[PDB]
Amino acid sequence: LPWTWGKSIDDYVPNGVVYTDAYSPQSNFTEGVFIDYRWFDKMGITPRYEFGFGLSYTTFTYSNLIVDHGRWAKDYSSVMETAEPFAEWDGTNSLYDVIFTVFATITNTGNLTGSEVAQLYISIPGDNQPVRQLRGFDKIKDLPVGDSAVVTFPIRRKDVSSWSVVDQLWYVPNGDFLISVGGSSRDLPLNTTWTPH
Amino acid sequence: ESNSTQWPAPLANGGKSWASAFKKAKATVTEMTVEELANITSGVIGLCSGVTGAVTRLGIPEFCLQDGPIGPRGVHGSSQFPAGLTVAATWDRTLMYARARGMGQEFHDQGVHLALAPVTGGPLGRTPLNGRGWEGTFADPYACGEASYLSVKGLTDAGVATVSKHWIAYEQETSRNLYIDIDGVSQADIQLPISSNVDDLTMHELYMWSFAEAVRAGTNHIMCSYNRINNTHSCSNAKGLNQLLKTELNFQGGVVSDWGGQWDSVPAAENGLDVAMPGKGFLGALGDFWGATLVELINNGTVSEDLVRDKAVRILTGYYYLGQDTNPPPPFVYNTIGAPTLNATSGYRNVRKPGTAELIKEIGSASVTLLKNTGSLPLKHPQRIAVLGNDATYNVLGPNACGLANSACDIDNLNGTLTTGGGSGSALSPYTITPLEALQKRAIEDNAEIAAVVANSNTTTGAEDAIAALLPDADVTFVFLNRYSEEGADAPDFSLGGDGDNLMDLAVTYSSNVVVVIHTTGVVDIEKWADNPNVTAILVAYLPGQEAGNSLVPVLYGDVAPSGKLPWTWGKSIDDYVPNGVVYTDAYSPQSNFTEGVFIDYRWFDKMGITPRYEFGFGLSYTTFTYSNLIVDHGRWAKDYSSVMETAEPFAEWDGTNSLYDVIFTVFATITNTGNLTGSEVAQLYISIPGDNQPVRQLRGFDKIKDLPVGDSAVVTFPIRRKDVSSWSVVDQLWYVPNGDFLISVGGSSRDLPLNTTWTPH
Amino acid sequence: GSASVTLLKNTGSLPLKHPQRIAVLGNDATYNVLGPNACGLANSACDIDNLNGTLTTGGGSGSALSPYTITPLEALQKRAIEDNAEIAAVVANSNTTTGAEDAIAALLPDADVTFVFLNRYSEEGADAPDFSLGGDGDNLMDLAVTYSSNVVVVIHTTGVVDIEKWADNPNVTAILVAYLPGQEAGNSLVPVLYGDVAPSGK
Ligand SMILES: *[C@@H]1O[C@H](CO)[C@@H](O[C@@H]2O[C@H](CO)[C@@H](O[C@@H]3O[C@H](CO[C@H]4O[C@H](CO)[C@@H](O)[C@H](O[C@H]5O[C@H](CO)[C@@H](O)[C@H](O)[C@@H]5O)[C@@H]4O)[C@@H](O)[C@H](O[C@@H]4O[C@H](CO)[C@@H](O)[C@H](O)[C@@H]4O[C@H]4O[C@H](CO)[C@@H](O)[C@H](O)[C@@H]4O)[C@@H]3O)[C@H](O)[C@H]2NC(C)=O)[C@H](O)[C@H]1NC(C)=O
Ligand SMILES: *[C@@H]1O[C@H](CO)[C@@H](O[C@@H]2O[C@H](CO)[C@@H](O[C@H]3O[C@H](CO)[C@@H](O)[C@H](O[C@H]4O[C@H](CO)[C@@H](O)[C@H](O)[C@@H]4O[C@H]4O[C@H](CO)[C@@H](O)[C@H](O)[C@@H]4O[C@H]4O[C@H](CO)[C@@H](O)[C@H](O)[C@@H]4O)[C@@H]3O)[C@H](O)[C@H]2NC(C)=O)[C@H](O)[C@H]1NC(C)=O
Ligand SMILES: *[C@@H]1O[C@H](CO)[C@@H](O[C@@H]2O[C@H](CO)[C@@H](O[C@@H]3O[C@H](CO)[C@@H](O)[C@H](O)[C@@H]3O)[C@H](O)[C@H]2NC(C)=O)[C@H](O)[C@H]1NC(C)=O
Ligand SMILES: *[C@@H]1O[C@H](CO)[C@@H](O[C@@H]2O[C@H](CO)[C@@H](O)[C@H](O)[C@H]2NC(C)=O)[C@H](O)[C@H]1NC(C)=O
Ligand SMILES: *[C@@H]1O[C@H](CO)[C@@H](O)[C@H](O)[C@H]1NC(C)=O
Ligand SMILES: *[C@@H]1O[C@H](CO)[C@@H](O)[C@H](O)[C@H]1NC(C)=O
Ligand SMILES: *[C@@H]1O[C@H](CO)[C@@H](O)[C@H](O)[C@H]1NC(C)=O
Ligand SMILES: *[C@@H]1O[C@H](CO)[C@@H](O)[C@H](O)[C@H]1NC(C)=O
Ligand SMILES: *[C@@H]1O[C@H](CO)[C@@H](O)[C@H](O)[C@H]1NC(C)=O
Repeated sequence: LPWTWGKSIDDYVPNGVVYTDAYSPQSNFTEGVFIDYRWFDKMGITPRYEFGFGLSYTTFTYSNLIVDHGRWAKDYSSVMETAEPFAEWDGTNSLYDVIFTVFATITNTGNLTGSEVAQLYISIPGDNQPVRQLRGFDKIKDLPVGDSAVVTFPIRRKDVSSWSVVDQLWYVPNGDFLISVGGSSRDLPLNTTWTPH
Repeated sequence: ESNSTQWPAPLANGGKSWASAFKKAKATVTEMTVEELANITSGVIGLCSGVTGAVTRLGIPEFCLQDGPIGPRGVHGSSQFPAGLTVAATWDRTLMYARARGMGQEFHDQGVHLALAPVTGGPLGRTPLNGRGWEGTFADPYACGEASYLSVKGLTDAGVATVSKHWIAYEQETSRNLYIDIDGVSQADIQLPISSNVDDLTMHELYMWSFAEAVRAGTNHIMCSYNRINNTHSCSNAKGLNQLLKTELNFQGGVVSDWGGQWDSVPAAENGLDVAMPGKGFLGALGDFWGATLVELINNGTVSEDLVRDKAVRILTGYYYLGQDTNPPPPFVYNTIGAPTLNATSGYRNVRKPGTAELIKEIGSASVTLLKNTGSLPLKHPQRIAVLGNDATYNVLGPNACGLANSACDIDNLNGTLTTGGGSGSALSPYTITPLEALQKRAIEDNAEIAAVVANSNTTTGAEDAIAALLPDADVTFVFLNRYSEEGADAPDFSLGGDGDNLMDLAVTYSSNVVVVIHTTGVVDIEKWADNPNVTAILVAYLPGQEAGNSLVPVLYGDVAPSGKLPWTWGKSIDDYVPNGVVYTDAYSPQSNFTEGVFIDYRWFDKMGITPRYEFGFGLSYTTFTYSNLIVDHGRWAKDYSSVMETAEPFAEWDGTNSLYDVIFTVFATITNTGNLTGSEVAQLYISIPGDNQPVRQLRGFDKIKDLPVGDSAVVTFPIRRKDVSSWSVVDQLWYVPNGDFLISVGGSSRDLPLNTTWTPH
Repeated sequence: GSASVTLLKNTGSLPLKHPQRIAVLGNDATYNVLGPNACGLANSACDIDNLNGTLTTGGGSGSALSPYTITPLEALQKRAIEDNAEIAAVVANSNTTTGAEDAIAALLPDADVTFVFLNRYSEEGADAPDFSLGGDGDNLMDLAVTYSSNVVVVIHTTGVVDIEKWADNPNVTAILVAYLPGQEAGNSLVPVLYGDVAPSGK
């Protein structure tokens, strides 16, 4: 699923569609960033089918979560560049530089061949922050029974940053970032903590 | 102090894309003891062609270095891909890449860390008799360059490090004289390797060109060749490895020796070599100049320890850049060395994926090149079909009977369809789809009869009579010819293999609708029959791999129009090519003077005013194309962003920001399908660079339009880089855009160029 | 062909499932090297030692010309390709061809199944001298049982042949006689071997 499948419309962001005859109709986005699955996770509401859920005819076991801070790369391959300001900028630098890469292993532990969409989520620390934000996916094609495959998630500086309203720039916040990996937004067998400074 | 070399070994720094991998490599190498440094830089015994020693204390595994440039060799459960020669003839960049990507998938899945592939301009094509010219692509620096870029890129994209080969001016097999020292008798006591004697302009403009592109694509490694250059071994040639390769091309990777390519311990260590292969493999018989000897050399002070650290850094950069530490390949399972050199069992693995057979077929259909057609092709629905030649059917001993290198069958054996050549760049085959099978299938769809004479027509009782009785009533007769050649020898002449001469003689005697198909490693002699009124069509299908019949037959019957074109020149005689193409001598120090300069293949033919039978870039379709509206857009330029790695090639126009590979203008032309059938067309662009002793024209563009319908038009486009319009100044030692009038030409071949215009720089 | 091919021995190797490495022995598995009709208007003018391919009919006035032959090798390969398998045939004379014996010895040990195709041509105007197999049939069987323990034998023949040396060898897991199947030799046989249709002839 590319969105959350709730049991009721009443479980989603309130005032999702406003109905008025008023001359100047208003939709206040007071939920903030909390739409779709991050509304359900923050409010402790259980969906019927969660964001990133879908079954196969086999099952996959996740193992061996690795955070490799030496697997970094300059962003050179974008067709055009933004000018988004960020605190860590030193003139030779970018928000879209990959600053580390994370890996994990999946094993086909059921009884048929299958493909698996592995997903990565991150809890970025701060005030009123989502429980989990998706920051990676990798679809393994046609994994035979018993075989394993490594799954790969490049993490950009932007992927681990927050917007500072006061300073008007992106920044990587201080605190503990949880990195979760698994088969859906609520099926996350692997987790680990990254602490920057 | 002890500065023995004129050109010092520059330290690796990671360059552009490998920065983080370099940092890891350097970090690991800093921890290594002298013993460990010598372990990773020298080969050990194993199942693969070559194996680096482990560094077991730091968790660095052995690396499997495995042949070859059509995919993993000596391995079951894989596909037999078409040879480089065959993708070249497609002139299709998409196929060039996809071929290499699929080879890469099968390499990785077999457990290979380093593929001994591709062939990226050594041999390039100085002699059309080169036994392993087939392993390369075009006999042209520009097109070989583009093909090499894409072949490397496809391999590295699959996670397998490339060892692009063979650096450099490795232009004949004869007297290559790999180093052997066994039972007292050293090769050093018999004959040194052939010395390619190459002037500085030729080295830059012809031979280095393709290797520059391989370096830019991110080839992780380079193999130094068997020949000598100016009487110095390529593998310990400091001008070659340290300055040309490592300084000027700014090559950040490892130089690996060819097997027996290293002839000494200390000069190799000082002059650019990074890995000794095979080391302890092959009984130590191919020399073993490092290992414990390199520990001894470092400890007693004759070889710099920091020098050897840089070698180990270069080896590991690829390991870390391609993610082989965190996504390691699975174990390699097959004994590809062979008993009695290595006694060891083989396991089994199947790595053939859906889509790979179909890709190989399509490379075949896109490359098969129509050379002659008087109107016999395409076939309609012929009812009585005759076939001639053992090439139409299976090897009578089985497709893999000739062994791990496709070279151990007896001299007269009927080897069947020549789907690949002989030597280290061959591979096994899960089956062969023979031309006869594919022809018969189609015959049965038309309710027709088909019969093949596939024996040896000279030595098999009744074979001549059988041919005499068969051919007269056939509506068409197909003769399948081949010409096997191999690594370690050059072809003596252009003569067809086996009974090919006699098959043709008989075919034209008894039939008036003879269609010739040639599976071959190179140009052959069909002068006796190509102008025979009974030969109604001729094609060359090169080395099509396992899907030989099913790639061919759809073209013969007109399901797809042929669109392949020759990647080298087809001369009427061997005497028409560059002279002294292969030197035969018993002299202790054999010499090959490259006095022809840049003038090889079509550039020789053009310069000397010799007309080939079929020119470079020639191939017929079942329709015709008309060229129009030549445009040169000096407004359409672009900075070069998209290379994986960067060279340090000096050039006069350098301003601190720009590059040799920026596109400075783009050229366009329009083709119109001007016949009665849909057809694809390879458009080609040639430039006459002004100057003294300059080629008449040099290929600088190609663009293949696919399936252009009758009466429709397409725009064909040709980006031109600064390098594409430059020359090497020997005096100033840099590239520059010369002054004068440049002729830019566009058309369907090197000698069919309806569009021309002039560009004058300032 | 599919209604006539007669299963004489089965130790449990047949029907085949999806074998991944397949070896094939015998010139009978492929074409007449001079063409299906090379032996003339009565299928009897080929040289005594000529490799006549699949014996699809007998010699003499009872013969007939053939528009093609669907060889056993062609049909087996088609099915091997459907199973993503590999397949190799040694189809030369195993006694007189250089390296043929060594190719067989190197191929067979790793094969999941080894098919041996044998024949025995006979003709109008002479009786067979004995039950012995034609061409190199005896030698093919000696080599096959030496190097493989899953040998499936298929016999194309005009009559009874002598298989006493190998009929009770447990390396021979199945024996079938296919008589003279005419033009559709291979495509009648393979569906029986792979169990799309149970053998039914007697
Ligand atoms: C195998 O052997 C061949 C044959 O020996 C090797 O070729 C030689 O490579 C050398 C470099 O490695 C080349 O050296 C340069 O020579 C320049 C002068 O060249 C002329 O002089 C000689 C006179 O005897 C002559 O051979 C040349 O003739 C050839 O070229 C012309 C022009 O195309 C042709 O018409 C002829 O038919 C011949 O083909 C020339 O006429 C020389 O100026 C150059 O300059 C130096 O460069 C070095 C390195 O950077 C530097 O240390 C020096 O300071 C100097 O550069 C300075 O001057 C320039 C401006 O003038 C400036 O830009 C710099 O910054 C700096 O201030 C260099 O010495 C040699 O010509 C070449 N020979 C031939 C015949 O090709 C080949 O490399 C060998 N291969 C291997 C793998 O070992
Ligand atoms: C089916 O597939 C089979 C393989 O699976 C094919 O069989 C192979 O076929 C090739 C040729 O098609 C055949 O090639 C070699 O045959 C003999 C084998 O021992 C060699 O003589 C040949 O090599 C010489 O000749 C070449 C051309 O003349 C030459 O390029 C090569 O370098 C070599 O010449 C040197 O040797 C001579 C000394 O006797 C000198 O006169 C000559 O000048 C050269 O000298 C150099 O090297 C010498 C070292 O020996 C040295 O003394 C001297 O100083 C100098 O440095 C040729 O390659 C294979 O052998 C054959 N394989 C087998 C197993 O038989 C088969 O053809 C195919 N079928 C069909 C129908 O095509
Ligand atoms: C120098 O290189 C040699 C050859 O690579 C090293 O020896 C080899 O060390 C490897 C470990 O890296 C051994 O392989 C291992 O075998 C075990 C089972 O015993 C298996 O569980 C592992 O997965 C791995 O495959 C190998 O046996 C051994 N080979 C030989 C011939 O001794 C040597 O250690 C290296 N020296 C240094 C100082 O690093
Ligand atoms: C292939 O067929 C030919 C005939 O077309 C066979 O040759 C004949 O064999 C008989 C014995 O059965 C001889 O008495 C004849 O004289 C042979 N005829 C000729 C013209 O030589 C041949 O034996 C067959 N090949 C094989 C391998 O069995
Ligand atoms: C939206 O926000 C403003 C204050 O920013 C508030 O006064 C207003 O009543 C809100 N409108 C609705 C429809 O909730
Ligand atoms: C150093 O050791 C090597 C090989 O053991 C030897 O060839 C060389 O001569 C030695 N150097 C000295 C100074 O002994
Ligand atoms: C062409 O074929 C006919 C028989 O079809 C033959 O008589 C004639 O001599 C042949 N011509 C040449 C030049 O081969
Ligand atoms: C190669 O060139 C030199 C001159 O540079 C010449 O003297 C030598 O004899 C040439 N070699 C041959 C084999 O002609
Ligand atoms: C059966 O085959 C095996 C090899 O697979 C061989 O060792 C054995 O001798 C053979 N036995 C007979 C009785 O032929």
